[PDB]
Amino acid sequence: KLKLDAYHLLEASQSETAAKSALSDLNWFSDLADIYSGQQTMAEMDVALKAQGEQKLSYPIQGKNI
Amino acid sequence: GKIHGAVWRMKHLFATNFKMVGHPRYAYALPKNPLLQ
Repeated sequence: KLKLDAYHLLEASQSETAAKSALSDLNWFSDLADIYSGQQTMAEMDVALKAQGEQKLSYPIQGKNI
Repeated sequence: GKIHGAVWRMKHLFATNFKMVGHPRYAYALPKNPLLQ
């Protein structure tokens, strides 16, 4: 096993298409993107619940306010 | 004596290569490198 690890590292050094990392295929960047977009949207729409209390309004209307 | 000479050369030429884990004619049976792709 030890010899094979050495040999693999050596042939990777000799080859040009060798992987830039010893890690296996990574497949958890999609979930990170999805949760980022989710938190972004959840904040954006937990804002306007507070920012649209809308106590009262003052519309200028012809005949009354003028 | 022939066998002695053969092994005495095998030592020097195989034991410090890092490329000959076995003989190249049987490299099909080895596992595959995870780093190649």
